[PDB]
Amino acid sequence: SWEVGCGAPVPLVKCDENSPYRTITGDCNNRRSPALGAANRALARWLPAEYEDGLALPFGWTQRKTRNGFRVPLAREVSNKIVGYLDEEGVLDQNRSLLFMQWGQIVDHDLDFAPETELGSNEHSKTQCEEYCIQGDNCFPIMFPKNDPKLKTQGKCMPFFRAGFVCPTPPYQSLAREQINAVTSFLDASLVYGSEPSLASRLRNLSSPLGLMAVNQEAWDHGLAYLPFNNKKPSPCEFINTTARVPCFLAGDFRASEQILLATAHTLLLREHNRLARELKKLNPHWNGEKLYQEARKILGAFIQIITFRDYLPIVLGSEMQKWIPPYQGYNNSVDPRISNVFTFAFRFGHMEVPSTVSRLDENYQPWGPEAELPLHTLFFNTWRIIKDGGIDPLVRGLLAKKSKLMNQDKMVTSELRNKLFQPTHKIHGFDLAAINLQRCRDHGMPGYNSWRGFCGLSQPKTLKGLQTVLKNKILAKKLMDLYKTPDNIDIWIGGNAEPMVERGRVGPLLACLLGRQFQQIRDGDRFWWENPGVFTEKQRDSLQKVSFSRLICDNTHITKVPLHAFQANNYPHDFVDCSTVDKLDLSPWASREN
Ligand code: HEM
Ligand SMILES: *[C@@H]1O[C@H](CO)[C@@H](O[C@@H]2O[C@H](CO)[C@@H](O)[C@H](O)[C@H]2NC(C)=O)[C@H](O)[C@H]1NC(C)=O
Ligand SMILES: *[C@@H]1O[C@H](CO)[C@@H](O)[C@H](O)[C@H]1NC(C)=O
Ligand SMILES: *[C@@H]1O[C@H](CO)[C@@H](O)[C@H](O)[C@H]1NC(C)=O
Ligand SMILES: *[C@@H]1O[C@H](CO)[C@@H](O)[C@H](O)[C@H]1NC(C)=O
Ligand SMILES: [Ca+2]
Repeated sequence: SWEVGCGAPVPLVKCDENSPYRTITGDCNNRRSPALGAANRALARWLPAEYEDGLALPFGWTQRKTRNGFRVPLAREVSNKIVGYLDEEGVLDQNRSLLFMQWGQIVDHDLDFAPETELGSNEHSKTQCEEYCIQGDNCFPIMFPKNDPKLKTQGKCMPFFRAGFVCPTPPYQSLAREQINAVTSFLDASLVYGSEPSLASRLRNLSSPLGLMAVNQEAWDHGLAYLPFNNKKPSPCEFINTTARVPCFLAGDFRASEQILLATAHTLLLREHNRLARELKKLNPHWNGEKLYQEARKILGAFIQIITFRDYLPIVLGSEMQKWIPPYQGYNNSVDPRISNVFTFAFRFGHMEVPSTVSRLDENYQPWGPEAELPLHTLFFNTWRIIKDGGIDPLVRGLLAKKSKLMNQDKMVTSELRNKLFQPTHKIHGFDLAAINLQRCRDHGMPGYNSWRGFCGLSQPKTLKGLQTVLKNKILAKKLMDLYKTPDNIDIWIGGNAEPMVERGRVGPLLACLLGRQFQQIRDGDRFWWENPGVFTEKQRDSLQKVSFSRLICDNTHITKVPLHAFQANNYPHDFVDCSTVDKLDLSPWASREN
């Protein structure tokens, strides 16, 4: 294709690579190519994009237009027929805690965000897309099949706006459309600090030379910090309980208040920041603000990388972990650390892990109050349940002692997300994330299931019998064939997630390959990887090796009983130990001296 590089922002670079700290945007991580892995650039394409028209139109757009000689089925039709289930009994993952699902969503948010069009500044259209369901331009409505009960009750469609794309915003041709990753591709705590200099400074507390992140000024959690409120209008966290008028939180990533356990996880991370900036000052009273903030933020980034790579990834990828992510051998500047477009769909395996309810537990890990257990859908954009209904301790206890949902070929996504999703500005608890993932897959120009099977070196089933054997499920392969007509045409989100899970893992072979390749790249390709010689000292690394999610909980909450392995399914009190017994992070090794 030989051609030069376009880009939405300026590849305006000011590197001068002597500082020991990461930039906010990700620029300057790679010396030879300073934009690589930086926020607000195109997602990487591991395979060329496939659109209806070769350029920008998703499959499904022109109803005459086939993919490989067949019409693509409606995203909501696939949803109802394949992804849906009624019976929440028996659905829980007997060996993953709810926190395993939660960490997944955290790591995701650190790595990719491809926001719907007009990532811009403020107050834009007054949308007819929701109004009349007329497809056009960036409005790509998810239409209901007849028989869809939502037709009786919600009208003809669900709103869906196409994702923004680089060399921008309204019209373009002859290079295929590329979607934007709005956050840093590096696993770098960008969800805590921001990926733009503008949000990064606003989250900081600069009124005191202490290098602290700003905390809520209206509310405290038994003397401990909350995230600042976001004073932006309109607020969906206000929209959900007008009486309570509790806004969303302000965090390094804009989605932090999407559900209460994510806002919870963000609250712990920030707490850890300030706990970190406080300790460094004790050991180095000479150190200035900017210093304390960088060194804390750098320790926090290391904790997220290690928790993700040491604890999470091996229990996602199972026997495939070593295959795609071998033990580390230093920084390789030849590796592309950019998040691919496909990964952004691959990592949506988490949707199948979200159970239908969230609980609050007390000190004895028994139900907290009379409405301890809540249906997940009442907890989208919900921060009042945190501020006015007990702080984060009871929710953190539930993360520890309640379980993730297990993926299940006959019970894929809970109705709490499949039929009751709330999206900002759309006023009801009646959306379907599954249909959204599938409309999005098409929006982003995804190659189909077999192109990805091919990329990963796996067989590419062409018939029903071949697909039944790959899925090890006769009836599911038959439902897919009936909708799709060929396995060439199955959207990657639903084809990857349909494969049975690998041994000791929670995704199948195809996803383990896509996820595995991405993660290995974000580690090997990151100049600031905690274990890269030079980034930390030998003593600091020995100290950082003792971090666990159990110890983070202990330090930043009033919980005194934690399990040693927080991602496994744990029951109180057998698997729970005193906080005192858990390894501490030791900042002694960060002591430095002048005069
Ligand atoms: C109750 C919990 C969750 C809710 C309410 C939720 C909701 C959403 C929504 C509304 C989107 C945007 C869909 C679009 O417009 O295409 C999204 C995308 C996404 N989700 Fe979740 N989700 C949850 C849990 C998870 C989990 C557990 C994971 C991973 C383990 C996950 C990973 C992802 C990723 C990677 C994306 C794409 C981000 C991007 O690149 O744009 N989510 N989710
Ligand atoms: C909106 O939030 C308020 C809390 O601010 C909820 O009202 C509370 O409900 C229980 C009922 O016994 C009481 O303990 C509180 O005193 C109520 N608080 C106030 C300030 O009125 C209310 O349930 C929420 N409403 C909805 C629809 O979600
Ligand atoms: C900033 O830090 C000061 C000094 O410790 C603290 O008292 C104040 O509440 C903080 N302000 C914000 C907005 O976090
Ligand atoms: C629970 O999962 C962990 C990691 O996946 C594994 O090491 C352990 O054996 C599991 N427990 C059981 C009973 O399978
Ligand atoms: C660096 O990555 C490239 C491309 O992925 C690979 O070919 C090469 O073997 C890696 N470097 C080393 C030293 O292994
Ligand atoms: Ca990041």
